Amino acid sequence: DDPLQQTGQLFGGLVRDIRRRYPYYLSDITDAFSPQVLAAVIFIYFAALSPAITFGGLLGEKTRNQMGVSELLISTAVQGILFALLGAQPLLVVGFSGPLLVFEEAFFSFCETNGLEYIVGRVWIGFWLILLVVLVVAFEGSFLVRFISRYTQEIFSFLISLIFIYETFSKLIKIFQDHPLQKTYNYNVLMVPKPQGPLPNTALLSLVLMAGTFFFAMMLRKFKNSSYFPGKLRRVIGDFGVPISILIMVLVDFFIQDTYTQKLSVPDGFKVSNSSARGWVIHPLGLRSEFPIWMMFASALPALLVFILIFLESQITTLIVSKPERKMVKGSGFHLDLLLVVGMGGVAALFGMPWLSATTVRSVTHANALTVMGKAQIQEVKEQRISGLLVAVLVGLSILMEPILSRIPLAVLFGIFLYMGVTSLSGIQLFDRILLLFKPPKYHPDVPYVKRVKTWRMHLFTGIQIICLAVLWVVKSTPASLALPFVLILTVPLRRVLLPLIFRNVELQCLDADDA
Amino acid sequence: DDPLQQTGQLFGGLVRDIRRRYPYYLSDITDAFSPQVLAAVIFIYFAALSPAITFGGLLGEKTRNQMGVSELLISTAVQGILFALLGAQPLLVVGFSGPLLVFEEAFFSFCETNGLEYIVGRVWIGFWLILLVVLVVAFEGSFLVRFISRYTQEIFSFLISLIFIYETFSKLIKIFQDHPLQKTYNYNVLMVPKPQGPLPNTALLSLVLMAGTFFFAMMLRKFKNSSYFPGKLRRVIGDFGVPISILIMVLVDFFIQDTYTQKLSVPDGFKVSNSSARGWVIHPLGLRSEFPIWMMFASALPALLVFILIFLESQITTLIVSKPERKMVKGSGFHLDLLLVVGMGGVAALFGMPWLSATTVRSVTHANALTVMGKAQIQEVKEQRISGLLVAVLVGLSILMEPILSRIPLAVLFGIFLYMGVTSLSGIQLFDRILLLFKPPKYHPDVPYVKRVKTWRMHLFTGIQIICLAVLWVVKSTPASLALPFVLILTVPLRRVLLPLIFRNVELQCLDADDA
Ligand SMILES: CCCCCCCCCCCCCCCCCC(=O)OC[C@H](COP(=O)([O-])OCC[N+](C)(C)C)OC(=O)CCCCCCCCCCCCCCCCC
Ligand SMILES: CCCCCCCCCCCCCCCCCC(=O)OC[C@H](COP(=O)([O-])OCC[N+](C)(C)C)OC(=O)CCCCCCCCCCCCCCCCC
Ligand SMILES: *[C@@H]1O[C@H](CO)[C@@H](O[C@@H]2O[C@H](CO)[C@@H](O)[C@H](O)[C@H]2NC(C)=O)[C@H](O)[C@H]1NC(C)=O
Ligand SMILES: *[C@@H]1O[C@H](CO)[C@@H](O[C@@H]2O[C@H](CO)[C@@H](O)[C@H](O)[C@H]2NC(C)=O)[C@H](O)[C@H]1NC(C)=O
Ligand SMILES: CC(C)CCC[C@@H](C)[C@H]1CC[C@H]2[C@@H]3CC=C4C[C@@H](O)CC[C@]4(C)[C@H]3CC[C@]12C
Ligand SMILES: CC(C)CCC[C@@H](C)[C@H]1CC[C@H]2[C@@H]3CC=C4C[C@@H](O)CC[C@]4(C)[C@H]3CC[C@]12C
Ligand SMILES: CC(C)CCC[C@@H](C)[C@H]1CC[C@H]2[C@@H]3CC=C4C[C@@H](O)CC[C@]4(C)[C@H]3CC[C@]12C
Ligand SMILES: CC(C)CCC[C@@H](C)[C@H]1CC[C@H]2[C@@H]3CC=C4C[C@@H](O)CC[C@]4(C)[C@H]3CC[C@]12C
Ligand SMILES: CC(C)CCC[C@@H](C)[C@H]1CC[C@H]2[C@@H]3CC=C4C[C@@H](O)CC[C@]4(C)[C@H]3CC[C@]12C
Ligand SMILES: CC(C)CCC[C@@H](C)[C@H]1CC[C@H]2[C@@H]3CC=C4C[C@@H](O)CC[C@]4(C)[C@H]3CC[C@]12C
Ligand SMILES: CC(C)CCC[C@@H](C)[C@H]1CC[C@H]2[C@@H]3CC=C4C[C@@H](O)CC[C@]4(C)[C@H]3CC[C@]12C
Repeated sequence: DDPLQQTGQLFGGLVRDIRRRYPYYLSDITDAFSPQVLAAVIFIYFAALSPAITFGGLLGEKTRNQMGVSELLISTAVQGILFALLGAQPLLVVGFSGPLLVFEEAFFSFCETNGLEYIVGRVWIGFWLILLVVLVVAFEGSFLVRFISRYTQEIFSFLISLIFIYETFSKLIKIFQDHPLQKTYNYNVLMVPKPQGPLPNTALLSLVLMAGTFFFAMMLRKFKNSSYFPGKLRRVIGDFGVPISILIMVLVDFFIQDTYTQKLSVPDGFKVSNSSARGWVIHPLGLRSEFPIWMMFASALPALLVFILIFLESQITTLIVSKPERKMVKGSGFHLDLLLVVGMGGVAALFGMPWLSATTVRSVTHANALTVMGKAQIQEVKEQRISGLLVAVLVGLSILMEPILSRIPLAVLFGIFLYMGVTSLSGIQLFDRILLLFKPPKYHPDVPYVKRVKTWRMHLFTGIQIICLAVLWVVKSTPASLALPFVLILTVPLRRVLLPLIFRNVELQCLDADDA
Repeated sequence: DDPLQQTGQLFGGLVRDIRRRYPYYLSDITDAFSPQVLAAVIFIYFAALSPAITFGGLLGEKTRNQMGVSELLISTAVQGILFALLGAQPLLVVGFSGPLLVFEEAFFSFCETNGLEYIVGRVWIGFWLILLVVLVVAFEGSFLVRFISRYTQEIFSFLISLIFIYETFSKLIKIFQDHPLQKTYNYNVLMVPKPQGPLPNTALLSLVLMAGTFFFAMMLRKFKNSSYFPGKLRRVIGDFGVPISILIMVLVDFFIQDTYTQKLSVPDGFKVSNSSARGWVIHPLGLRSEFPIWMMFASALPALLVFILIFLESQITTLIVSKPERKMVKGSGFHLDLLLVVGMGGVAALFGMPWLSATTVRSVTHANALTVMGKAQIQEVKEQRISGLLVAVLVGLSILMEPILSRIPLAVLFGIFLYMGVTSLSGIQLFDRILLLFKPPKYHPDVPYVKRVKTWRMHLFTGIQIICLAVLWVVKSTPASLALPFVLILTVPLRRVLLPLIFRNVELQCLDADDA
C-alpha cells in the first residue's frame, strides 16, 4: 500500500506509481475547476517566471550568453507542461534553482580552463543523466528516500526557506547599494541597459512597494480565516490574496510617472541568446572544434554530482509536499517524478537548455495555494494538473506578453517572495520548536513532543538542528556549495547512530514523528 | 455615592470632589512607582509636546506671532503641573486643541477688522471665563454632564479619533505635496527656515519612518499580550513599546546622513515671540492704544462660546476616561476639573498664554498607557499624579532639551499619532458595532446589544450614529467649526425624544447601556 517499498520486478516502482495516480487523471483535470486554482495559477506564475528571468540573467552574464533567459523560459515551459500532464505529483513546480546555477558556473570555468565547448559538454552530462536515472528507476533506487526522516526534511525545508528570504532581502539591499540615499544626484542619466548613475526615490519606492505587497498579501491571508464578510466572498477574496496584492501595488507604481523602478525584462522574441556561438540543437561531437574522447566517458563524474543535486533536491520536496498531515488522497510517485525531472533535463541538454529540479519553495507555495482551511486544520487539497500546466504555459508565453510584464516592478515581486518565505514555515515542527525556545514552559502546544518529552530534552534536540543548520549555511557560503547535498545526506547517519546514543527511543518517536 | 448629583449647598460638588480624591493623594503619588508609568511619561511627553510645537507654529504664522510655540509650551507646562497636583482626574492631559486654534484665528480676524488689540482682547475673554466657571461650579452646572449618555460620548470619542487619524495622514500628504517624486531636482537648495525647493528621498523616507514606527509600536503591543518570553520581561518590553518604537526609528534616521527629514523645531530660549508688540503680562486697559468700553462687557459673548468649547471638550473626555468598564477606583471630580482647566485658562490669558482643554486622544492614550491587562480584560489602572506632572514638566523643559529633540524626526511621531488614533478605538461600542456591520450574523460578540436586540434593529441604531457622525464631519469642514459643540449637544435630544419613538425602551437599555 505504501509507495516507498522494493518490489521483485525491474521498473516495479514506475509501474505501481502509474497504476496508482493515472486512474484519478479524469478527477485530477476536474479538481482544477475552482477559483482557488485560477488564483493559484496567477500567484505561482510570477513565482515560476521571476527566477527564470533572474537566473536567466545570471547564466547569460556568467556563461557568455550560451545559456540565458530565452533558453531557461523555453526549458521551464516545455519541462513544466510535460511534467504537469505526466508527473505523479503535479504540485511539484519544475524550475531552475541556485544549486544548479552554481554547477553551470563551475562546469563553465572547468570547460574554459581545459579548452572544451561548454554547451556541447552539457549534452554529454545529459546523456549520462538519461542512463543514470533509468538505471536507478530500474532497480528502484528511490527506496533510499524511505530513510529520509522528518529530521532531514525539516532541516532542508527550513534551510531553503531561510535562504529564499536572505535571497529576497539581498536583492533589496543591492538596490540601496546601486541607488544610495545621497544629498545630490546626476540629473541627466541614461537607463538604456539599466540606470548608470544613482537615481533619486528608486531605493525607497522599492522598499515601499516590497513592504506594501508583503503587507497586503499577509493581511488578505489573515482576512481569509477571519470572521468578516460572507464566507462565500471571504475565501474568494482571500484565495485571490496575492493577485490583489500585486494588482494594487503594480497600479500604485503605474500612477507614479517620473520616479524609476526596476521591472520584469523579457527577451525580444524566441531566439537563442548568442546565435553566433550555438544554434538550437547542440551537435554532441562538436559545433566548431573536435570535442575529445576522454570527456565523453568522464561526463559521468559531473553528471553523478548533477544527479545527487536534483535527486535530493526533488525527492525531499516530494516528502514535504506529499506529507501525511497534508490531505493528499491522490498519492505521490517518487520513481516516475525522478524519471521525468532528470530524464527531460538530460534531453533538454541536447537543445542547450538547462536541466531543472522540483524547487522546494515554489512547490510548497503551489500546494499551500491549493490547500483549503476550515473552522484551524486542512480538510482536503485541490490536487489537479491544470495549475501545473497553465503556470508552465504562461512561463512559455511570457515573452509574447512582454507589454503586460513590462509594467510590473521587481520590488513588488520581492514583497511576494518575502510572503513565500514566511508562508513556507507553516507546517515545519523544527520552526515550531524554534518558537518554543522563546515561549516559557507554561505556554506550549500540548502535543506529544512537548508533553511526552521534557523541555530540557526538547530544546537539546531543537539545539542540534540549529548546529546542523549552522553547518549547512557555512557549507553554502564557502566555495564548496555543490557539496551541501552530501552534507544534508550526512544528517541521516546523525539520526540513526549519534542521537540514539545521546537520546532514548521513546523521545525520538515523538520529537522526530513520521506523522504529526 | 455617585459624583453627578445636585447637593443643597453652593460649591457642593467642588467640596465633595475634593473630600473624595484627596484622601488617596498619598496612594496616588505611590501609584507612579512602576515601569509602566516611566514608559507612559516618555510616550505621552511626545504626544503632549508635538501638538504644542505644531499649533504653536499655526498660532504664530496666523496671529502675527502674538501667540506662538514659546507661549504654548510655557502655558501647557504651568497648567499641566498645576492640574497634575490639584485636578481630581490627573489622567486628563491638559493641552491646546483644533477647536481652540479655530477660535483664536476667528477672534484675531474679528479684532483685526474692528481695530482692537487681540492679545489684550483675550485678557477680557479670560476675565469672563473666571466668572462664568465659578458661577457654574457655585450652582453645580456640571449636573448637565449626567445627561451625556454613552450615545454622545461614543460619537464624540469616535469623531475625534477619526479626525486625529485624518490629521496624521494630511501631514504626510503635505510632505509629498511639498517634496514630490520628480524625475529631476534642484541640487543646490537652502533649508535655512525650511526646504525651499523639492528634495529627493524626503517624502518616501518620511512614509518609511511613519510606517516603521507605527509597525514597531503595534507589533510590541501584540507582544505584550502574547505568550513569548518571561511574563516579567514581556510586559516591561511591551509597556516600553512606543519608547522602543521611537528609539529604533530615530536611530534609523540618525544613521541616514545625507537625505533630509523634518525634525522637532523648538524656540532658542524662554522669550515671548514678537517682543516688539507685547511683553509677558498683558495690561487689560491696553498695551499701546486705549482698549474701548463696549468690548470689556461684550467679551462675555465670545467667552460663552470658549466656555462651551472647553466644557463639552473636557467633561465628555472625563466620562470616556473615568468610565465604569475602566477599573477607576480613585474616582473623578467633574466640578473641580472644570474649575481648574477653565479658571487657569482665564488666568493664562492675562500672561498672553493660550487657555487649554482636557484633550480626548492625549487623555485616553494616557489612561490606556497606564491600564494593565491579564489572561483579556482590565484588572486595575495605575492612576497617579506623577505621569501628569512629569509630562507637563518635560513640555516646560522641552526648549532646554533642544539638542535631544533636534535629532527626532516628525515622520517618526506621525507613526505614533497613527498608533494613538488606532489604539483609541479600543473600548468604543460604536466602533465595535461598525465592525459587526461587516461580520455576518453567525460571528457576533454574544453580548446584550446583539443578543437581546435583533441584527436589523442593531444596524439601524449603528446606522443613525453614522448619519450623526457624517453631519458632525460636514460641520467641522464648513466655516462654522465652532458650532460643532452645539451640534454635539443636539445628539442628547435625539436619544431622549426621536429614538424612544422609533425604538423600544428595552433595546436602548442594551444598545445605549450606561455600562457594558
Ligand atoms: C499592522 C502593521 C502596520 C504596518 C503597515 C505598513 C504597510 C506599508 C504600506 C506602504 C505604503 C504603500 C503606499 C505607497 C504610496 C506612495 C505614493 C507616492 O509615492 O505617490 C506620490 C505621488 C505620485 O504622483 P505624481 O508623481 O504624478 O505627483 C505629481 C504632483 N505634482 C504635479 C504636484 C508634482 O506624488 C505626489 O506627491 C502627488 C500629490 C499627492 C500626494 C500623494 C501621496 C500619497 C501618500 C499616502 C500614503 C498612504 C498609505 C500610508 C500607510 C502607512 C501606515 C499604515
Ligand atoms: C507588515 C509589513 C510592512 C511593515 C513595514 C515596516 C517598515 C519597514 C522599513 C523600516 C526600516 C527602514 C530602513 C531604511 C533604510 C534606508 C537606507 C539606508 O540605510 O541608507 C542606504 C545607504 C546610504 O547611506 P550611507 O551614505 O550611510 O551609506 C554609504 C553610501 N555608499 C555605499 C555610497 C558609500 O546606502 C548603503 O550603503 C546601502 C546599505 C544597505 C541598507 C539598506 C537597508 C534596507 C532596509 C530594509 C528593511 C526591511 C524592511 C522590509 C519591508 C518588509 C518588512 C519586513
Ligand atoms: C558570444 O559568443 C562568442 C563566441 O564564443 C563569445 O566570444 C568569445 O568570448 C570572448 C569574447 O567576448 C573571447 O575571449 C573569445 O575569444 C571569444 N571566442 C569566440 C569564438 O568568439 C562571446 O563571449 C559571447 N558573448 C556574449 C557575452 O554573449
Ligand atoms: C509682530 O507683530 C507686529 C504687530 O502686528 C507686526 O507688525 C505689523 O505687521 C502687520 C502685517 O502683518 C501690519 O499690518 C502692521 O502695520 C504692523 N504693525 C506694526 C508696525 O507693528 C509684525 O509683522 C509682527 N512680526 C514681528 C516683527 O515679529
Ligand atoms: C497583472 C497584475 C498586475 C495583476 C493581475 C491579477 C488579476 C488577473 C486578478 C486580480 C484579482 C482577480 C479577480 C478576483 C476575483 C474574481 C472573482 C471570481 O469569481 C472570478 C475571477 C475574478 C474576477 C478574478 C480575476 C483575475 C483578477 C482580476
Ligand atoms: C524519458 C526516457 C529517456 C526514458 C527511457 C527509459 C525506458 C527504458 C523506460 C521508460 C518507460 C519504461 C516502461 C514502463 C512500463 C513497463 C511495463 C512493465 O510491465 C515492464 C517494463 C516496461 C515496459 C518499462 C520498460 C522500460 C521503459 C521503456
Ligand atoms: C503554446 C504553449 C502550449 C507552449 C508554450 C511554449 C511555446 C510558446 C514555445 C516552446 C518552444 C518554442 C519554439 C522554440 C524554437 C523556435 C524556433 C524559432 O526559429 C521560431 C520559434 C520557435 C518555433 C518557438 C515557438 C514557440 C515555442 C513552441
Ligand atoms: C549558532 C551557534 C552560534 C549556537 C548554537 C545554537 C544555540 C542557540 C543552542 C545550542 C545549545 C542550546 C541549549 C541546550 C540546552 C538548553 C537547556 C534548556 O533547559 C533551555 C535551552 C538551552 C539553554 C539551549 C538553548 C539554545 C542553545 C544554546
Ligand atoms: C530614546 C528616546 C527617543 C526617548 C527616551 C527613552 C528612554 C529613556 C527609554 C527607552 C527604553 C527604556 C528602557 C527600557 C527597559 C527598561 C527595563 C526596566 O526594567 C527598567 C527601565 C529600562 C532600562 C528603560 C529605561 C528608559 C529607556 C532607556
Ligand atoms: C520643572 C518645572 C517645575 C518648571 C517647568 C517650567 C519652567 C522651567 C519655566 C516656566 C515659565 C518660565 C519663565 C517664564 C518667563 C521668564 C522671563 C524671562 O525673562 C527669563 C526666564 C523666565 C523667568 C522663565 C524661567 C523658567 C520658567 C519658570
Ligand atoms: C455614510 C453616511 C453619509 C450615511 C450612510 C449610513 C449607512 C452606512 C447606514 C444607514 C442605515 C443603515 C442600515 C440600517 C438597517 C439595516 C438592516 C440590517 O438587517 C442590515 C444592515 C442595514 C441595511 C444598515 C446598513 C448601514 C446603513 C445603510
